[PDB]
Amino acid sequence: SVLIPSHAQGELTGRGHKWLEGDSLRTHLTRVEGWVWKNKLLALAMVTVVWLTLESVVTRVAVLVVLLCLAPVYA
Amino acid sequence: SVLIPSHAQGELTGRGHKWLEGDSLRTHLTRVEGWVWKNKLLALAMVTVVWLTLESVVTRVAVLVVLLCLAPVYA
Amino acid sequence: SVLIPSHAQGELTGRGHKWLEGDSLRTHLTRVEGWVWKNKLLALAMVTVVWLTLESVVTRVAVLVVLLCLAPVYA
Amino acid sequence: SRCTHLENRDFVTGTQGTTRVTLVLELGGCVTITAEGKPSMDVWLDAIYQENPAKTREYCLHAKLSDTKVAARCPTMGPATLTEEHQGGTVCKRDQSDRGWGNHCGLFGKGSIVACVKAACEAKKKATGHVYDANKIVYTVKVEPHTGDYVAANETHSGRKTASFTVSSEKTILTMGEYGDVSLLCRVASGVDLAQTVILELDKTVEHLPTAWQVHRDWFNDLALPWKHEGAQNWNNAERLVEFGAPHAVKMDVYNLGDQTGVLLKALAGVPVAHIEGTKYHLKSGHVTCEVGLEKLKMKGLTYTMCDKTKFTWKRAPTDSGHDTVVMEVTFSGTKPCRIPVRAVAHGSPDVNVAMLITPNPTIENNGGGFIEMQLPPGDNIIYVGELSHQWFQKGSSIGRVFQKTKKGIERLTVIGEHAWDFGSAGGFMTSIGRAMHTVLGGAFNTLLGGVGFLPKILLGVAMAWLGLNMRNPTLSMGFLLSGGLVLAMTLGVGA
Amino acid sequence: SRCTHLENRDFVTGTQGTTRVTLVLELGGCVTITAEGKPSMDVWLDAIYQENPAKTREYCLHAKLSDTKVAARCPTMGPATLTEEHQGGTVCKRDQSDRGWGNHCGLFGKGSIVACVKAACEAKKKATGHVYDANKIVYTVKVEPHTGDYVAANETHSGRKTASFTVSSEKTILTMGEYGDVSLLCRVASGVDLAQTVILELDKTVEHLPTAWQVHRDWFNDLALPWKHEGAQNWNNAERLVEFGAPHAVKMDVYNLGDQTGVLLKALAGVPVAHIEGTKYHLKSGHVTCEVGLEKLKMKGLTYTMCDKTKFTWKRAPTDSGHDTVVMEVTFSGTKPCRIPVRAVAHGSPDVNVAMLITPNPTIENNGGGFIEMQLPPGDNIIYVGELSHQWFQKGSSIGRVFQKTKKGIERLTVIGEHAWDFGSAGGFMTSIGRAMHTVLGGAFNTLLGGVGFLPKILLGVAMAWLGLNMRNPTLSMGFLLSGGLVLAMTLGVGA
Amino acid sequence: SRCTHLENRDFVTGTQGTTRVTLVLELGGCVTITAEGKPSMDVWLDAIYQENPAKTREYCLHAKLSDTKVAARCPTMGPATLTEEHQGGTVCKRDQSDRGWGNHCGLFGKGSIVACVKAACEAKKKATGHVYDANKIVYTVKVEPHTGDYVAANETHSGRKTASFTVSSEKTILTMGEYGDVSLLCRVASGVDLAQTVILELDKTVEHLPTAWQVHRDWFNDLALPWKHEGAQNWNNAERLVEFGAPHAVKMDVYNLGDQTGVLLKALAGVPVAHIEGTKYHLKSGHVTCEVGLEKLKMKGLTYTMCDKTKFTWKRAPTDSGHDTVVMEVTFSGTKPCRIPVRAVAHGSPDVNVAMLITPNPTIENNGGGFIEMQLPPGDNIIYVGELSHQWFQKGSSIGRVFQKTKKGIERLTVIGEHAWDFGSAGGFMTSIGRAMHTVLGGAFNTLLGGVGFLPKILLGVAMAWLGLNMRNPTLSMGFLLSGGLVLAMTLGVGA
Repeated sequence: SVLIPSHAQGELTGRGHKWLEGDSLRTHLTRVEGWVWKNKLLALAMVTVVWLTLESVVTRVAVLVVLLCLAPVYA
Repeated sequence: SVLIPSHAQGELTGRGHKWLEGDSLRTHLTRVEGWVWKNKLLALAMVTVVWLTLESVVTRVAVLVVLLCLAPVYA
Repeated sequence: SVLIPSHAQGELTGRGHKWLEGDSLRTHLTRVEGWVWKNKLLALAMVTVVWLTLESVVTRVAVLVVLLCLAPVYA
Repeated sequence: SRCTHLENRDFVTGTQGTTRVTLVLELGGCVTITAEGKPSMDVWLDAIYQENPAKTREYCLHAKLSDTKVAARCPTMGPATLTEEHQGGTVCKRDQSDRGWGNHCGLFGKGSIVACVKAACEAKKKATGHVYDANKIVYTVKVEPHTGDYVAANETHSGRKTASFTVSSEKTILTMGEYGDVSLLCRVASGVDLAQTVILELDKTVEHLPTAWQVHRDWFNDLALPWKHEGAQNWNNAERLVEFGAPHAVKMDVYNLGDQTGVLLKALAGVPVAHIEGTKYHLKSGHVTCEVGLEKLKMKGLTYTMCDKTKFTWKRAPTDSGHDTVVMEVTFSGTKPCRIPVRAVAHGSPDVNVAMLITPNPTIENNGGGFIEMQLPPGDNIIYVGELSHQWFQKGSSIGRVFQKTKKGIERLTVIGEHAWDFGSAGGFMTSIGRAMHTVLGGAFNTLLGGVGFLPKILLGVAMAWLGLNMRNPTLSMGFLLSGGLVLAMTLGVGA
Repeated sequence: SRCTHLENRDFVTGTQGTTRVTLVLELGGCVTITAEGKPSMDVWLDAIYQENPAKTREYCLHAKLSDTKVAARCPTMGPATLTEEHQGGTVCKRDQSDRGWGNHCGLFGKGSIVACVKAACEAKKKATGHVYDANKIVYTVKVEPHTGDYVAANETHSGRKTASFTVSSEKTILTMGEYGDVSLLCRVASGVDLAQTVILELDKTVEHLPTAWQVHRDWFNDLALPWKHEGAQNWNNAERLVEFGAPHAVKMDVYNLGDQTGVLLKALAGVPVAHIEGTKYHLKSGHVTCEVGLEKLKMKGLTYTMCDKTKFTWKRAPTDSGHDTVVMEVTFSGTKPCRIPVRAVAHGSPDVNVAMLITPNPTIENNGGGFIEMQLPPGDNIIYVGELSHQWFQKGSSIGRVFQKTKKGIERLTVIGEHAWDFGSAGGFMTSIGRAMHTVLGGAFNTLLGGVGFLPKILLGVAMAWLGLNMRNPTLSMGFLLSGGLVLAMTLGVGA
Repeated sequence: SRCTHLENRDFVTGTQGTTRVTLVLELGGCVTITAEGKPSMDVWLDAIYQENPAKTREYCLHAKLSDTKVAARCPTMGPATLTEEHQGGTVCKRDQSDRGWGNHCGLFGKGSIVACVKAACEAKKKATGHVYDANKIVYTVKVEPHTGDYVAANETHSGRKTASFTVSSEKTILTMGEYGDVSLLCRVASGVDLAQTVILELDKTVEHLPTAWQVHRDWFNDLALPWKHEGAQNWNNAERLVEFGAPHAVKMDVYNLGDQTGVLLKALAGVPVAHIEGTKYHLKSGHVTCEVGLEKLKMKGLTYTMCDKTKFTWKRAPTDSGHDTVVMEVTFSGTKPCRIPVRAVAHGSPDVNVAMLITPNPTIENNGGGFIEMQLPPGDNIIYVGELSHQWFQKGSSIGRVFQKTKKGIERLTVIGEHAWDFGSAGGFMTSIGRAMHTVLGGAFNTLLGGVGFLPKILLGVAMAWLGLNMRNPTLSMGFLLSGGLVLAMTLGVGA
């Protein structure tokens, strides 16, 4: 029933202890670097459909960074 | 007492217990990552000079795909 | 299994007793010559095929030295 | 049936009227042979051995050094000399030291110095090669009938009979009890190539090492250690475990290169193990080709009454063997010697018994019986033993069975080589072209590349294919493409 | 004159206005100062040591194994576990035995097996690292004044003086009797790098090995072996000397990979040797930048009478030193305290003295004297000591001497690197250009190719230059020919 | 008539020559069989259960921590080490604290600290998984005859018979009293996949939760919590519920992540319930396939005389069942036993009886009877029981009936999968195509996309349609549009 969304990195006491240090940037980069070695074959399908369907290296690179940043948000 | 060669992987009959396992490409390709990830550093960029030297995509990919299994194998 | 890669040879200041002279040209040149004396049929095939196939003396010399120096190394 | 104990089981069958079957038997394998109206039979190779095979080279793993001496001479006094330079079992080096008034010479310059040390082996530190004699090798083939009864790995089945084979004794007849007689012919030629194979012994006493290794002869001839033949008191090449310090004035140091500077670990990785048992030197990876005659075999109890259908109970309810077969055991009570009325049926037409019995004509005898093995079609079946009935679901499909039999087939080729074609209940003309192509291409690949490592065989194959694409001549291009692709495929042939 | 005993000697010239000189003293070397109007001095670095350095890791080279145990559980009956699996000082493997009715299971399938064994090092088979403390290291420098007296490499010169330098020590003075005082400064921060250097000890009592080796820290910190720190009872790395055989149904065998001493000593090929002497750990390769001051020095005996020219007789006649100098010893029969009339003449021109003496103002004294050393021009010369004469042919040429100093410069610059520019009686503006350019251009090579092996450095340098012959612009072709040539030039000197 | 108590009911039909019907029976479903001239039956699956299924893993939901200890070392004094690192039931971490003069260290730098704590589960805070054994599951099927008497839900009917099915059963025969015998066969394999289900138990004593849940096996193996199997005292992966504070000089906090019960109960949202009752472990979802044979069933009361048409009165007036049938009950005062003269008619002709009775040949017994169920066509009608007459208006239409019978078929197809094609009394060619298409196309979707989340499946289907519109090749374009539609239809058919 009850749902409790954990809040953003807004309040930041600069020199005191955190609780569990869920610092999202380095944590999500670590999650992405885990996902691309555990689920390694699926990246070939994602890069090839982008490489085939988008008409420039600029638009290919622009989606691939976003797609790989999104990849571990789903299963 | 140096340069005892590693025993050849062929011509000896199987189907009973061996002493250890190794030296096929399935194993050997994994050994050199422990040099590349810590010592190679700036020289990891040499993929660019090989790519800019050779004539075409199919030849650049073919030379890089074979180099990766032999070029760092100095010991 | 235990692996102990050889110490880098030039890194330490000299002018006293070293334990042995390093592998240098000595171990490499005798390792390469000894392989040509054993795999005679393949070594003769490799040099004659390369000489009959590649389109310049300089690219032949490059490929011959590369194929010789990387053949015996897996021990 | 000993055949149920191993993962590496095999099955081959004699067709209507076929009296003979040809087998290849292997130390880690077991074959159930079945033929119409003959008792099912299991055959395997239990040992390959010789007693006290001939010693070849002994090699030294750890040098002992003792009684070192040195002599040196002032500049222009000529070369220094020792008695020990002429003896056996000494290692020596002759070298020049810088000299002057500070070290009691009359002139400054280069003198001459010679240093010596005795060489021996530490008490148990020898690597010994032993080699087989074809005239004295013993193979050992064993046979077991399907007696309808069960035994563990650690139980003595009374139905097992044994036959030794050696070059003077190729054929034997075994009496299988009430099941009749079976005839074995073993060629002791073919099999393990005893010209290429050396048995390597280090020290039998060590608590945590295998007693021997099955090493190749061309490798064993090249070990860069000190070495000798048996009975000699002095070591050839003893300088291969001694190094000499740079000379200073009138002194020169001698050094070992150390304990176990030799064969164990990373050199022998991937070599098959071997075993030494008193006088016997066994291989533990190897084969023989053997012909079995099925003429003189009888089936027990075709004259018996069938069981009274109500009087069974299960002792072991149906389970899956792992070999695509079902195994079960029944208890009975009543009149003792009897046939068991076994059958199984699908959800199609009910009159059709679909069970292929692997135990032919199953029985209960006075002392024991009532184990059955059977094979069924895929999907949903009911199994019957009188009034006992039990539902069963069979895994896989008619296509899945074939892919498994194909993988077993390819694996026997990759292990055995050209002799793999002799495994079968037939020897028809197509086996001759099969062996002819395997003899030529196997001999060619062995001749050119037999000592080459896995990675450089792949590099050569990639070079052949890429040169084949770059060649301007189409005949040479195509030959390099075909040979390069074959070299890659047969290099990668280490499994399936 | 101790600096004549070594194969390695150097000369620094102090022209008037030179009150102080800067040296890079090295182990295995000696320097002589020849100052205009002041006695010549021998100066050298004699030891670098610490009493009881701090232990770092201990490794074990040969495993002892005992009390092996195994436990297994039937398919679906849950995973196996055993009490030793959570203790310290044990190695364990968890694996899947194949099981079935033949092996006393109820079902056919993969079970669970666990195997255990204890581990220890055999009593003498350790490798111990030790590390230096910059606040407790001792550097020892020695000086010996040219007394004109010669004593061998195995006896004690009375006028030899010692200075022992630590981080505590300031500029220190040595009083040399009638020659005055020498004032001396040693810079402990300007020598060996104690952060990167480790001393490796195996067993000291092994009669035919050196007592310690010197190794780089970022090699010693990542060997693949069992490791520990002092006084702990148990070994602390996931075991690399123990290995587990393929599982049977209810058993699994443990293997010991044996003594690694031979593969360690092979991997140490190329490292400097060190020495251990009771509680003292000595480096046997190393240097310190050191500064020596001369304003307090006097020539002894400048007021003394001349000798009777007629009363000299040879005690050891002129001979060549190997350093391009002539050495001799004379005896005198007159009243002893006096100045020796040494001179030398180019043959046919007695007007000009060509004796460049290394011993300034030679004398005889009541207790000893009469050693002389000089440098003469090539060709025919006469040497005089009063009315004694001898005829000397000096080997060599003016070009050969300039070549010899050139070679000796490149040797020190190759061995010692950036600090080699600080060696001399001068510090003029060009030395700042040299040390700056060496720091930048040598630092680029050390940054980009640090730790790359000798063979692959050559292959990469040759490849970069060879591809440089055919690049798509002449600027790149030139830049990769120049940088490829620099890589080979650094590598083929000592940059391995 | 138990089928009237339930919200789900299916009707099955057949001619005299049919003899056998194939059904899929479901928990919470119910079937009424209405073959020509046979007494009608209700059939349902009442329970699927085992007594005492075997435990798989236990998991801990609330870590209890006790007896924490900590140890620390100065910079350069090596690692900190403590006894509790080498025990069962402890969890530990090591880190580098900052040190200096202010916390009693000689050097300023990173030291070493280790922190240890004991770990256990609070008294009732486990999750236990249980798994079924296909050899021990009991399926209970019940049968009830349409006896023409009404017994409510929550009271007992004398005519009900129970068949218990386990893997050791064929056809069983139930004597349905005077209505003769029904023959019934259950396929105990297939439908429910017992290898993929875990019955999950938290605590049976908690008043306000279900006793168990029907979780999927691939999910239950991936729970990131501490775990063990039965009878072991230690917990594996205890570091999942302890997390450690940043280190101080000589202390380091241990924090407990608390009771996880609420996070698990949220993660289980959308998983079916299961029930535990003493030793029994029931599923409350599942199905079985049965073949039911009608041949031995007897019509009761065909020999009896008619009732007096005048002597009836209503007890329950005609009322809508909600299953497209009319339900009624009558009371009678004449001679017994006898047959009830029941008929129904439409205003278009007084002669044609339009009652399709569900209760066949309804009677009054000496101590029961008098209930009738019937189906009437759409429109306006009169129901007669002798001289009793009652008007009726039947809701819906012939097209409305075709819709509701089609709609209920799609519910079987989505809830039951390929077993939906087995439900019926007679064959027809399109059922062979429908099963092939379903098992192929549904097998492909489950192979390629099966476990993927609902919104990701929609996004992939919409992306496939976008590729179908945007990619230039017309064959690939149409294939992406067709396959994207199929992916979206099957995705939307399961929801979130």
